[PDB]
Amino acid sequence: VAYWRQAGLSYIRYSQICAKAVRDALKTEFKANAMKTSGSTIKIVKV
Amino acid sequence: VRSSAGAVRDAGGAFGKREQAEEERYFRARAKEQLAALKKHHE
Amino acid sequence: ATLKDITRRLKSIKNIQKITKSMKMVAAAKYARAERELKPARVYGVGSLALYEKADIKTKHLIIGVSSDRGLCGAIHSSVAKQMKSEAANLKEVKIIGVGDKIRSILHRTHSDQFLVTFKEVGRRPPTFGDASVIALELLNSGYEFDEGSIIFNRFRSVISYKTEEKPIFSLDTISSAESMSIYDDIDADVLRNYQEYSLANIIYYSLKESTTSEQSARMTAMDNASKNASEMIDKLTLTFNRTRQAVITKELIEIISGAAAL
Amino acid sequence: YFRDNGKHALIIYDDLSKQAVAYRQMSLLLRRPPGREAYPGDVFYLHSRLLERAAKMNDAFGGGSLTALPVIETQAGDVSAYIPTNVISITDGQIFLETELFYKGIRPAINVGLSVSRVGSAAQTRAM
Repeated sequence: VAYWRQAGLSYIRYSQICAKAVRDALKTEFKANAMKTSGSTIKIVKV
Repeated sequence: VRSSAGAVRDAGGAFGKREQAEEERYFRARAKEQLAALKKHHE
Repeated sequence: ATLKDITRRLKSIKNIQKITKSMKMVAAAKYARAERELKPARVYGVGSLALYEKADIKTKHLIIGVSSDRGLCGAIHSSVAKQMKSEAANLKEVKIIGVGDKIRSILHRTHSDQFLVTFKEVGRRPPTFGDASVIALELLNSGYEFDEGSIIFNRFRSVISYKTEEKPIFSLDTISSAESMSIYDDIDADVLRNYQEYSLANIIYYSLKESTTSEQSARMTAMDNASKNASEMIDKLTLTFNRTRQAVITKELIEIISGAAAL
Repeated sequence: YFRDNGKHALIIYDDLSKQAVAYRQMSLLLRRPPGREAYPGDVFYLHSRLLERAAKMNDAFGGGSLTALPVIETQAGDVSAYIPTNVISITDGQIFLETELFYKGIRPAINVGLSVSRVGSAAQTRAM
């Protein structure tokens, strides 16, 4: 029970923020390969 | 070379009829979503 | 057929040929990219598989089928769907997840009751770990508590070949403490949970990357075949067109000549 | 005779394709020059004058009526053909039949999408 797990968050979510921050700290040379990775295409299907 | 846009619909061929049905399917599913969203904007 | 029917049909199929040719090239550049991205993803995904493939693990079952939303890729969807229903009839309470709308299309009439959730927007941008994460999160925090599970997908082999495979998900956090996992025993439940979650994302990421490479290669082939078939039809119709074209001139002219002679 | 004496008649011309052929033979052998498809120049008129005789009469003329169902044979589905187009352009509506539909099990083989009739009096029925 870490501060984030008590908040109802998973290691998936924790790891996603950590991963994003490492990308957001790259310089404009490796930052070009932010785009091709780190997407949000897939969507849920309700009703 | 020569312009030919819309030739598939123009033929009334299988491919033509299929595309017409495919558009209709898409926009009837859109209408369902849009009328519900309009119902919930109603209050 | 009439000259006007032939002409209209010729123009349609010429348009179909151009498009299928263009989409073959699109799929080719997309496939090349997928196959590059598959290289590190295979090392990663197989490394995540090492735990279960070094230990005899046994044991509500969860079937995750992986394809895409997009048509014209040969037997990509039928393959996975065929093993989904095949393994479902062999198992003993079954719930099904489909990733890619084409999964739901094939199975709905018979397995509609067994569907937990569906995912769409698959096959447009190359999948990421984010996408694996989104599926992962919408399964753990959804409500269904599975004892065992398996993921079914197309494993890439070459430009023209792929194999429909199944990987297990023992993600049941209860089964991680059994017979062969007895040597992994000092870990508190908190970290095993974090491990279990991450490995659930890894195996879905692995299936996503393999499936996409297979799907793009199969899309390339289907479009290549489509445009070759269209070109053959074009060739045949052009011959009929020219014959008919000449015959209309001939027919017309004989009518005018008859009309002139009769005066 | 029914139309004009206060009664109602239905006439079927089965078919007008074969009448045009006979008209073409007769006219050619009279040495009247051959027109489009060797038909006489006035093949339209042959059919337009006939079908215009179907009519609904007012009460001062007896209230009678004559309805016509002409029949046209197309070749390989070609409604754009000369004689078919003439008669399509004359009639109030048309019932289009198709081989594909016939063999698919659609019998009567009516193409509902293409088939047309003029409005309908308010009275076709009311529960219908």
